Amino acid sequence: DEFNEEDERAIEMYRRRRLAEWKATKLKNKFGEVLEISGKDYVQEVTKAGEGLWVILHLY
Amino acid sequence: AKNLRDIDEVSSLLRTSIMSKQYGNEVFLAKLIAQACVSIFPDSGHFNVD
Amino acid sequence: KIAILTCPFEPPKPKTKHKLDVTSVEDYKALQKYEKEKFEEMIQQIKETGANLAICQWGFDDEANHLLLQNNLPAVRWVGGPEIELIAIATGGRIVPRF
Amino acid sequence: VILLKEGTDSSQGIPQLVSNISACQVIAEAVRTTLGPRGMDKLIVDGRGKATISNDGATILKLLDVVHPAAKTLVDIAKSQDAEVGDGTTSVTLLAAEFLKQVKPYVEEGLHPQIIIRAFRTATQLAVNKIKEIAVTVKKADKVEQRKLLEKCAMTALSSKLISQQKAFFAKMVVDAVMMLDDLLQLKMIGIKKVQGGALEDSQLVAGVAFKKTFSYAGFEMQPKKYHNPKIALLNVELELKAEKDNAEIRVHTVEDYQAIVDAEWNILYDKLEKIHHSGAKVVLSKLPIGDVATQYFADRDMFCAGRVPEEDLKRTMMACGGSIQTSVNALSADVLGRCQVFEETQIGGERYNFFTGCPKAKTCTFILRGGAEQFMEETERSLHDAIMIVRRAIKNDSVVAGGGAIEMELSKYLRDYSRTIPGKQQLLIGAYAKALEIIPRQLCDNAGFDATNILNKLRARHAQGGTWYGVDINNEDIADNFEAFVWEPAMVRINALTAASEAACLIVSVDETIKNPRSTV
Repeated sequence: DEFNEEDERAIEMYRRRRLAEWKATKLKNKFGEVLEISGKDYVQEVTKAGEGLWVILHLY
Repeated sequence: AKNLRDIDEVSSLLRTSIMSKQYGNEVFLAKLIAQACVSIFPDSGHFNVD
Repeated sequence: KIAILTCPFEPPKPKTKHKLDVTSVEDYKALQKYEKEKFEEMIQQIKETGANLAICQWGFDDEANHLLLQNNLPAVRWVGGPEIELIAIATGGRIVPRF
Repeated sequence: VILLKEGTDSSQGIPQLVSNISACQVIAEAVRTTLGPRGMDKLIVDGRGKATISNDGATILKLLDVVHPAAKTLVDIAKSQDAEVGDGTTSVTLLAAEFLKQVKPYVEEGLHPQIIIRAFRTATQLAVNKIKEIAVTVKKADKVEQRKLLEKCAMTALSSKLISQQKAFFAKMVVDAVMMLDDLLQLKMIGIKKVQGGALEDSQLVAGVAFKKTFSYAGFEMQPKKYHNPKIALLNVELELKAEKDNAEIRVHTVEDYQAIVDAEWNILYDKLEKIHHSGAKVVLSKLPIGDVATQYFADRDMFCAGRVPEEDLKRTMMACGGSIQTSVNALSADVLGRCQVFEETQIGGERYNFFTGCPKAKTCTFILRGGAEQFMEETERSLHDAIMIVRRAIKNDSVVAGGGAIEMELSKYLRDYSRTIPGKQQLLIGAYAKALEIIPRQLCDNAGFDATNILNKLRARHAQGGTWYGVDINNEDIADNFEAFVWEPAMVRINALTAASEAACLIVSVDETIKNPRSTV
């Protein structure tokens, strides 16, 4: 229900870009459990938490 | 063209394409190109510009 | 007479992602015993070594606060780093990293 | 229908090249006074307010930007010379500019790029051969004379740069600084610590290696700040409570296992500490942070620890001290360990610099220069870099040429007297080349506000048939054999100068027309 002709040049190229996108996005799925670190280390994650990664710093 | 293998023949031939550039020096580039191409050509059955 | 600590008064957690599997009410009582004995052994260690004053860099919990109180051993907590460093310098003692 | 896309244009023929020559002269005059011992300095201001001040012409040309093709050629040639030599960039840019100026009127009458290009190239070739043939050298191979002439060439470099009261002082300083280096002549093993306060004369040379003490947590100031023969271990390992490989997971079932695991982590830490301590080293350095527990342990064990050290610092540490970088401690032995006779955390102008000297091996140095301005210290450091470059090039080929404009007049005279046998328009154009070859001493004289015409006349008369090596002094304002004044600079600078000059001349004279896109890509 999507195929009329396949030029195999830009469309295989589309598979290539799509698979690169998929590997890039699924290589980052490492989280999913909110964690309880201690205040002793606190300086080490307020600053040494990775650049380019958002940190939702919840306090309660 | 006889062989496409000897160095002096390469100089004499390709210099003709070379006059379109660098009117003030010819033989130097001829030496460079002839040495490089004679080194690189397998001389048997095939070639790629790459 | 003072001892200088850089650690809180609480069952520490390791730096690695740790998962303690609990499947029995016996493990529940084991956890309860573990926390209570940890607090009491911390108190025994500190009060036993022969000091009167305690100082905590990163604070600690009110349970250990009352344990220090009714043990009649004065203590302080939540002090800046170089402040503690100069305190140890002046008193001539040593900052013990852990119990 | 328009043949080409709307918005474009093009200038052609004589008008185009005339505009290009004009641009060349406009950009050239912007540095008309920089070179020379009496040089007069310029400033630039950027939109960030980071005003920059320099008198070295190439850097100046980078500080400025154009959109003209010829001026872009000039600035890129300045880049090339600076990366090649690093001195006289003013001289090369200027000289090409007046060649183009001197040839400007020749386009209005019958003359073609062919003859002028051939004349330029052949004259450049002959003059480069002259450079090679009459370049002066020690030809002595003894280290005393070698060192002496290195310092003389250094002060020659300073004979057009900013400072003039510390010429021999800094020349000997840098010559020794490089003589405590290997034959690799690596450009990463030269530490530079700009120090606030302190006189310009107070700039010094650390025989060992010093650097800045990075931030440390509590528990410091109990460590012994002095040792009479410490041993150094060069690490790249972390001494902080960390998970194993950031992906390890722990699955236990009772509190006893939990306690065992945490105490086991502590045991890993303390076992690394035991390995370090029992290894015998007295100091540890690394890129990696040192946990407060390790610092408290080493203070309790009277040992110095420091982490988060930049790589180049550690590289200098290995290259001078004689140790070896470690990523592991399990195989720590004597051969890995470094060794020095002096460690101290000294105070140099309100700062905390860690000093490690007493190392019998020394293949890197860390300059400690003193001053009161970030910009003036930066300019002095830039001149130091220039001196480093000049000596590093010259240290290979110990053949030089006298500065002070003597050699330029020598070559101008050679071209002139030889340009009487060559025929026709080639002869006339080569004579124009030679006449353009007569400005740099004139520009030096007019930089100091001197009657350059008279000075050039007298020096030409003296050069003709009364001896060579006659330069212009500025404190004496006269002409004499100033080669024996020892203002001597390398000759590969001259050869590269001629190469770039011929390149530029033949390039811009080859210009005929340019089409300009509507540049919608903005």
